Amino acid sequence: PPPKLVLDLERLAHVPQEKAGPLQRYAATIQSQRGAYNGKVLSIRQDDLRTLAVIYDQSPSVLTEQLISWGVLDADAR
Repeated sequence: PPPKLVLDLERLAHVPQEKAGPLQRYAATIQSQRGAYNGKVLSIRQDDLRTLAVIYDQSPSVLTEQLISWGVLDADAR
């Protein structure tokens, strides 16, 4: 059972939008589809990580490492 993929929306909003752009919009799209827009965090699907990976032309694991270093993802997602 893969550990949760919980995004820190606060920190994600603060990362240079030249790198976090696509991730920010992806997260906003989920908030829209869910109808839930207010919240400090946002848990996303394992599928989304694999989708995001492609967007960034990286392995899911390597994208995870980057997200962790941005503080957007907790170290608990390994």
